[PDB]
Amino acid sequence: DIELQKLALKAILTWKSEGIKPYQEHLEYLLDEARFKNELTVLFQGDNKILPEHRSEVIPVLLHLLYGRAISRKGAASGRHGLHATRLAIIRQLDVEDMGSFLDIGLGPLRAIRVVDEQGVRESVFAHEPLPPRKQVGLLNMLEAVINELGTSVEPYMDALVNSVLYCLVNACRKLNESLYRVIRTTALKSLSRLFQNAPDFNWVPYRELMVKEIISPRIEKLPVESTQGVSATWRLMATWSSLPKAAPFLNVDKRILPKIVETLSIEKAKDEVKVFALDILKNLINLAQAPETESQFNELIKTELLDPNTDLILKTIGGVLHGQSDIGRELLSSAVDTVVVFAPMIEVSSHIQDML
Amino acid sequence: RAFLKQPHIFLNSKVRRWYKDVGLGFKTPKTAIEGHYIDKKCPFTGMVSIRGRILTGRVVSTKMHRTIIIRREYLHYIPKYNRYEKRHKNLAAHVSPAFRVEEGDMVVVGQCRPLSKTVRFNVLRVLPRTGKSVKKFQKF
Amino acid sequence: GISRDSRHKRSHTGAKRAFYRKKRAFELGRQPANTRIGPKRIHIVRTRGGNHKYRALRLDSGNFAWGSEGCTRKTRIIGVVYHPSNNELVRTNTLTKSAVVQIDAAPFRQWYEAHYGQPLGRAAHGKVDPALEKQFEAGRLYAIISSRPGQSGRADGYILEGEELAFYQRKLHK
Amino acid sequence: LVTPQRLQHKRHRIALKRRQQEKVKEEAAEYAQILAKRVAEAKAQK
Amino acid sequence: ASKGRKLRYTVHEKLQNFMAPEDRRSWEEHAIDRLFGTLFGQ
Amino acid sequence: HQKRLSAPSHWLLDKLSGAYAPRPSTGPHKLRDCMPLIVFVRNRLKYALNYRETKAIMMQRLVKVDGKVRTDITYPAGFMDVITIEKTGENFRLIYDTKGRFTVHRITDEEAKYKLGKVKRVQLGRGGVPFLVTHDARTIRYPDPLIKVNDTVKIDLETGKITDFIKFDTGALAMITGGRNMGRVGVITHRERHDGGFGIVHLKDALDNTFATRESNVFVIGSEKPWISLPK
RNA sequence: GUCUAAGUAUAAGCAAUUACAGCGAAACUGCGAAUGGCUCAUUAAAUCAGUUAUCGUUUAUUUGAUAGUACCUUACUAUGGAUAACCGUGGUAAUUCUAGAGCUAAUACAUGCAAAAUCCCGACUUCGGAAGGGAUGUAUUUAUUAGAGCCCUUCGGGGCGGUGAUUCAUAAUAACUUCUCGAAUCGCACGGCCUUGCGCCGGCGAUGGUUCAUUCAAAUUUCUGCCCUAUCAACUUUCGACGGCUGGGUAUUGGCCAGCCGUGGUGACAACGGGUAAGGGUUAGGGCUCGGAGAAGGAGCCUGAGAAACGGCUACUACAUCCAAGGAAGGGCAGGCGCGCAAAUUACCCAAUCCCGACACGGG
Repeated sequence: DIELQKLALKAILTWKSEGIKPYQEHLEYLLDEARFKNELTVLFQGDNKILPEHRSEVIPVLLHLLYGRAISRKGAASGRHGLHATRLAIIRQLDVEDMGSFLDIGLGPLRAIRVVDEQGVRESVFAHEPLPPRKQVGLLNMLEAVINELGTSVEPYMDALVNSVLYCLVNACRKLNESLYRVIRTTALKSLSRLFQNAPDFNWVPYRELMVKEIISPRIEKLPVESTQGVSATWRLMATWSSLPKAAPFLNVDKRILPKIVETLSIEKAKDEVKVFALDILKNLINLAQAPETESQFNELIKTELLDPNTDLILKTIGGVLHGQSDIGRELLSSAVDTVVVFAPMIEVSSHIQDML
Repeated sequence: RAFLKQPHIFLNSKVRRWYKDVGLGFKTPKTAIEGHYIDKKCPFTGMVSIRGRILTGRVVSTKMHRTIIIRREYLHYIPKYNRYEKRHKNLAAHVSPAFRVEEGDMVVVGQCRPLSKTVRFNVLRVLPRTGKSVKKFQKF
Repeated sequence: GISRDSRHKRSHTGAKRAFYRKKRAFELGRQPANTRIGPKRIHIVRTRGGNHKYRALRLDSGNFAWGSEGCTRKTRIIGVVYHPSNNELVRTNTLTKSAVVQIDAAPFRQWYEAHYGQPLGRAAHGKVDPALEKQFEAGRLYAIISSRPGQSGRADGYILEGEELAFYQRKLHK
Repeated sequence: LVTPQRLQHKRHRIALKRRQQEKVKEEAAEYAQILAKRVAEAKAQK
Repeated sequence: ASKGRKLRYTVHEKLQNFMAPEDRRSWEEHAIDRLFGTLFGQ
Repeated sequence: HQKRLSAPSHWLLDKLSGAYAPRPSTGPHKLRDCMPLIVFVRNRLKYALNYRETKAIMMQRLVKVDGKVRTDITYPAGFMDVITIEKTGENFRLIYDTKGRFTVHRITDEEAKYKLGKVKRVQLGRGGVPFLVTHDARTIRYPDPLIKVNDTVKIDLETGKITDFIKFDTGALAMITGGRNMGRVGVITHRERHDGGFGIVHLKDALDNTFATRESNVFVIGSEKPWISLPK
């Protein structure tokens, strides 16, 4: 509430402190609804930037008000230019320690949350809710903006980030009142994908059963039949797993994942973008399989547990698409011929080299 | 000065040359096609539009910054003499660097918007002939 | 008294003429904008058809395009660097159209390290030209104003890159 | 004072809204099938 | 040659009789011409 | 406040209607491409007598022009607009004679329900939507894609939708709605492009008189197909 | 000046059988006055005329259409204030002079939260109708992208948006706006479902809204055509004279103006100068039609779609009015005389035609 926030700021300035004193006009111009963005770019990249001496004295009030202004719905427009670009610019112009305190105030109940224990899955935690789905989708929008405007620097807060987003995802996949939870799932998937390609060195290894519960339960027995239309965010996370060397050990968990991917490739009623998507996934798999020591830390895993048990099926599906239809995209042609070009030195013995020649 | 540039063709990209026809059965010369001169007042290079009147005539002055003058003669009918009387005019047009410019040649020029007080016009075709100085005379 | 007419001038024959007609409302010339550095000082004026245009006179932040990689951000203005017309405009630090001006680098560097992640100005697709990286470690790039601040109220334009970049840097050295 | 007539006027406004939108839907769908027929006849001549 | 950039020394007719010279000066001129004599140089 | 002598000659007016003629209100039709409604009803069709008479008759909703009631007295009724009067129960279309003067066709609802409107321009609007502008300044969203310029369209006039179209065709009977040979019913037999502006067609009559008319002022009516009943 | 069923009625206004109802003074609102014409130094292809062009521009009014834009951490919930008119207390010598005090409305100015919504796709499909896949307007500015004969054969046969032109139209992305819009209006009929719910859906218009038309304008622009004169042959560059480059403003193109440099440009085919004596279309004919500067004087400003209105304000100047002497408003044509002697209504209506407004009535 803007009026609540303004009387709040009046009592904040009733607290007379020399840190808050030289910026009080900037606080008032932030709360004035007609000068929000321009007062923000008066605050940052102006002559009167924040002095680091009383910066500790000024951070909590400004972060709290800035949270409230990102939350308030009244003056926002429709579409993305309603309030999405506001949160975008806010997190674009905020600081990383300010981002830590910002996520601290953003996470109310899930600030101290644990999703993985000494065991695999904390079902006692997962069988409870502290929050309504409105504040959940708002949380996911906030953290998606955080990860996208931060980039790499998300390392020192990971132990809160992954716990929050993975709790929301596991509550969503348990609940699969359907729209809120579907959109929770989708935006949590895309934010986790950006997180995966944002943090390479992080140990994603203390949990695997969460990825199992996300992947193998709802989709795998229907994944080509569903993705014959287009690429889904499950395919997005699989592609970022195929690109990251330390997320590729999350494909050997279920041995039928790549069979379902190659079944999506074999299905001719796909719209060729999910087909070249599967081609890109297996291309990144073979690129890891041919990459040096930094990827040879897991080469022997993918060479034996993934690629060798499916070579004949790979050749079978690619021959089915290369001999069945009378129409074929030229981008499909180039991508498939590149995949089999790089796959030829990966195999030594197979069963359909006659078919391949 | 500043930098000469085609205004809306992206050059500083890491991964074209826009030239338009004027139509009307005219041919964009290769110097206008890929010749690295850039001028906003040439029809194929710049964004100016030829329409309305098409004319021709003979240059009298090639020696100016992309601006020639066409002397337009005609046989005005004086009724008092019941005769046709020669009346020369003086015209104005912008010279693209696309064409080879000769003096005394028959140059084809078409109408665009006013680019200065005088120039409203642009060369579209040049016919190289052996025309002499201002002593010569011909209806054209 | 300021206008756009031709009645005060001479002909193609070099001859002048009176042709004195009173100055009329469709011949109107309006006083220019010296758009300089300050907080937002923009007036609004209705025109032919009552159509409102924005005369900016003091401006602080403009939107500039790092569009060779796909973003544009609203950054602050430092001051003019060069104007191809007039050194006096460069003296009094006025913002006109096509004016090369130094700007900040903080949100652009933030976007670089937010999308690619490689620190800049401190794999192969993230690649900055070395002179642009000099601007990046300076923290103050060279953009150009391609908007009319007097006739649009705003300073929008694009960052200076590559060939025009070296051209105008050499002109700075001139 | 909210009168039921005023509420009815709001209903009438939004009814004309949804009516306009479904009419745009109908004309778009019929134009789509028409253009499909026309390009089918064109390539049939081809 | 150009617009105003040359000092055309033309007698300006309305600009001709604007203001009469008003000698408002407090000293006796001998102080200052000795002063300009022994300025920094002397 | 213009004079009866400054009034154009294709809408007729005798020597006794006073020195002045009313000026038409602005609208779909052009100024000199207009017969005002009062000139129709009381000066050409003589159904009322006075200014206030015509006024009162139009203040009450008795007449509908092109399926819609019209109340302003000097509304532009330019060409082949249908005018229904339900008291007599008679509708009227506005064409020319061979002499290039306005002519009115009595007609029933059967032929009166549609309009053969000449296409002005097709475009792609906001949202990329194709729309159509006809001679009556009516726009049509999503027309049939073949209809380009110089075609006419049979229009429903009750939903206002496309009912048919006649293509610009050298071989089709047309009508002249401009120029020095205005109002001459004959067949387009040739067309010359004149790229660079002001292209023409060569159009002969039914009785071997060929003449050159501009594609601006042409107006097709049908190959033979007299889709509006010309008076005999 | 301006009123219709369709803006705002508590006139303590009239007239009557329950918020309101009819008539309706006053007031707010919206419209109007880009003209009717009056005076007087003129305008010698600059206007003007034909003839183009706007792919270089603005357009109240006309009618035609016209808006997929939810959610997006509040966990909670059909909205504001003024004020007029109105009631009263006065002032001064006082004019559209108005002070204090108390009211009230908007189509006046102002904000504006149900797990659904809406698109594009669709695998499977019984036309089933659909699993589930992706996605969330407009106005402003900048950058980017898109703008798509030959062979076989039976000789019968078989097979392989627009312009002349535009970076045009159009679409999307990235941000941008002290940037808007996406009906918190008025009247009239009042019906379907029957959860008979201060129910949900339902029609007809007036008013208002973004864009594009279109009308009506306005604004430049192209070739031609002036009358005579050399006791007018040099002229322009003397507010640039001609370019081209860059910026400013303008609705836009434009030395139109501001920086850069280049050299011009015209003329004995008649430039330039002088002189003032300032026509076109409708064709047997004559007829008939069309045709610069100012509002006491310079200077500056203000509305509107359109004025640099001559409508206003401000200064200076110059008259000149009332006055209680401290103050205060204001600048037209027509007429009669123009020797003391002379000669055409001080008529009436908007009845017709035409024009303007909330508008059938009012005013011209």
